[PDB]
Amino acid sequence: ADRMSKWTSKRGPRSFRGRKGRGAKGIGFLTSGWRFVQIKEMVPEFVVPDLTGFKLKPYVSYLAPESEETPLTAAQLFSEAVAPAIEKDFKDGTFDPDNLEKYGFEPTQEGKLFQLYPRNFLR
Amino acid sequence: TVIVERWWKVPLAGEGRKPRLHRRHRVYKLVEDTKHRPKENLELILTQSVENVGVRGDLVSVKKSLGRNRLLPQGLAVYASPENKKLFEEEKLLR
Amino acid sequence: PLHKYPVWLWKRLQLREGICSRLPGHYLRSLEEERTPTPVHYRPHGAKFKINPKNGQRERVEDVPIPIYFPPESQRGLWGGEGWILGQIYANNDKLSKRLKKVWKPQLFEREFYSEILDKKFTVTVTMRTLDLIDEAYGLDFYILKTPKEDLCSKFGMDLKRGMLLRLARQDPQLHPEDPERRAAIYDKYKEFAIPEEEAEWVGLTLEEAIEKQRLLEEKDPVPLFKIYVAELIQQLQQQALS
Amino acid sequence: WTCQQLRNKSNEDLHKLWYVLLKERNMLLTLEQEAKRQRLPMPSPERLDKVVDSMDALDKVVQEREDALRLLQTGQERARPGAWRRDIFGRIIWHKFKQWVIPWHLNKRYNRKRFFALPYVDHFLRLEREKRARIKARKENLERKKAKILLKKF
Amino acid sequence: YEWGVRSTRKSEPPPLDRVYEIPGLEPITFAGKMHFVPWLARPIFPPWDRGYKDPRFYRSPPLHEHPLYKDQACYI
RNA sequence: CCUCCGCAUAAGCCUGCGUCAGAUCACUGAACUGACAAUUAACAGCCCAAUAUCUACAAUCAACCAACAAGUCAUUA
RNA sequence: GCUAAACCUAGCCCCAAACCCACUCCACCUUACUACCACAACCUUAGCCAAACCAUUUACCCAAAUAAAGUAUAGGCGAUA
Ligand SMILES: [Mg+2]
Ligand SMILES: [Mg+2]
Ligand SMILES: [Mg+2]
Ligand SMILES: [Mg+2]
Repeated sequence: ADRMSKWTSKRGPRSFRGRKGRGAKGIGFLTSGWRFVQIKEMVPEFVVPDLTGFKLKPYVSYLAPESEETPLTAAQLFSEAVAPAIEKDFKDGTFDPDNLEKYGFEPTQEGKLFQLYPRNFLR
Repeated sequence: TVIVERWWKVPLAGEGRKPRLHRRHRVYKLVEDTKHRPKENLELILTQSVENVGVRGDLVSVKKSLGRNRLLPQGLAVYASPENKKLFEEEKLLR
Repeated sequence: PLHKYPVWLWKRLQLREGICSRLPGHYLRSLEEERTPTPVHYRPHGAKFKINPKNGQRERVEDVPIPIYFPPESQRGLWGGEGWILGQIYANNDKLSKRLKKVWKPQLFEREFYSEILDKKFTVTVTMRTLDLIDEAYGLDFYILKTPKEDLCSKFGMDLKRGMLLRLARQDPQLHPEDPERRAAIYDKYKEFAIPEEEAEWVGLTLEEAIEKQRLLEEKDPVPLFKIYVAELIQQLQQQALS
Repeated sequence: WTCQQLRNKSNEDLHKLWYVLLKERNMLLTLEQEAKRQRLPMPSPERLDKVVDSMDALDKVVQEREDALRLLQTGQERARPGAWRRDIFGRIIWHKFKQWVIPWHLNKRYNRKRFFALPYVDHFLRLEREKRARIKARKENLERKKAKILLKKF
Repeated sequence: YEWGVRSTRKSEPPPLDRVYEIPGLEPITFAGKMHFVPWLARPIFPPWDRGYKDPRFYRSPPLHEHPLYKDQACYI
């Protein structure tokens, strides 16, 4: 006879308490006789770098001078990545409206391991 | 079809007003049922020498039954429209 | 408080800002028009005025239609405009007797038709009225093409109309691919109904259907910004070169 | 760390800095809890806030890079696909998609959902709107009234 | 007397929308917005094949299609 | 001196007499307030590739006998 | 002398004007707020009440304020409309 409390896996009868969980992402499946099969590949792997000889530390010196905040946009990214290559190739006759893929553009995301839309990677 | 009239008169609305109706205005009186009115013939022109109705180019009045169910489906006859009527006069005049 | 616009206007008012705004003009005009159907279940008053036998004074009259209910099965056929009449009656045609609920339903018949333009055999549920109108119009095609939306009273009637008008517009060769001259004859028979193609697209369409169609046309995969910036950059470079 | 400072930093280096910030956070979080247990004040509690902010900043910086690149490649503003839909309560929602193995027409659970409003809902939409209007009208009035008393006092 | 009563069997699918019959045009269906609505027409979907093999979700060949199928009946 | 009660599971409830500090039929305290702790899976829940195909003979110590109301439990390619 | 008493401002009401919000990440129609597998919507309002009972009947928003006019008209020609 309570409506206002949050509904949880603690709360039902036996069957109910089995079915619901907390938020944890499942990492396998079940087979006959309730045997759990784990898939190694479904388990997230921590991609953790080498920290040896690394100068950056978690806090910053106050002695550092202040600079104006300017966020990143597509326009300026194009200007400081693609634009110099394009204009340099515009000077000669190497540039082409077709096959501009040389500059880093891709027609499709289908083949890629890291597909941008829809996103297929974690963080 | 069924044709009805109201028991109660409806007050006038004027030109640009939709009439105001009441629970009383829903009461109807049966005028006539269309299905009970006597039979009428359908005018046709025959394209073929069909049995006991006539021959090609004849203007014939026949029952709606025979017309819609025998004559028109099989293309034995055509509608006696003004457009095709004149056409059948033309082919006759060619003689 | 008060709403700015009366509530009855909202249906109209909403057509002006969304997806309905960018719908074609001709479709919106066909949606707007409010013309009355022809009488089916009531004998209309002949004249605008009539003398009262009561007092001998000439009085104005109006034609007030009976409200007609159309069950959804009616959309899957061609009823000439006959619907269910739901009303009340007095028991023995005396007002002093008991009042009772009455429903008058039309008689229905399953009948076979051939459409010349569509070159297709159909089997539809119809009334005697419809059969009579077809006879007077001198064929199914003529009946479908002549009769406005209101009088047809059928989604399926409108769909037949849409097809036929599209076929006339396109001068479709698949009417008779093997027999070209017969195709020519069938076209010139129904030449007076012929309208433009892009207008014929939208005939006999409900608003929900319309907005699906419009949404389908306007929806596009968005252009990568790589193309935009590369186009404009070579433009700036073009003007730079011509200096 | 400032967002600007982190933007100057390399892509790979941000990834490395981010674990440096991770370990630092956990230390301070365990230190928070131990103070709480001993019923003692924390040594420098504000450190935690700083650390958190730095990582917020870092995440934002990285996010920006991904977002930028998406625009240049696909022209999509949102990473995850979705649609404007109409729930049964007749209100307009941004429905986010999920991933499935099978196509939608074959999905029994998905087809159970109603992404449309039947007509009975329209009256409620009216009442809801009216309610919103009332609240708004009330707000406006109070604004004006308050200015009035503020004029008589000054 | 046939076995299995009518109610128990899988229901015969509802009759097709009349728009589909008319040879001139293609219907407007709710294929476009990826959910059912009552007012647009029911789309007809092409039969689906999972491109890759998945052991848990496997459908066996029809009986003629098996390599070991023989007209002569063995009794085991 | 009493015990037809107890211990456990289920069903229901949701931290509801653990520790520490203030605080208030009965302690100036506790089944009050605040802060801190805790309940670790082997028990239990959460299952199963497909298409055909198989499945006449109760239970009762299942033996003898005895019935009637005619019965909870199987596969093979 | 206790118990008390006293307070002005949160806000709200009716107008006018003007056509409104639908919203970081995650989740949410299965037992909602739960990552992850082969049916479908449209269908006369009734009644209290008035008639000093009650049985035909009994005002209810439809798109310009005023006036025409409680007029023509309707009605167990009555209540009333
Ligand atoms: Mg007037
Ligand atoms: Mg176990
Ligand atoms: Mg009375
Ligand atoms: Mg009284």
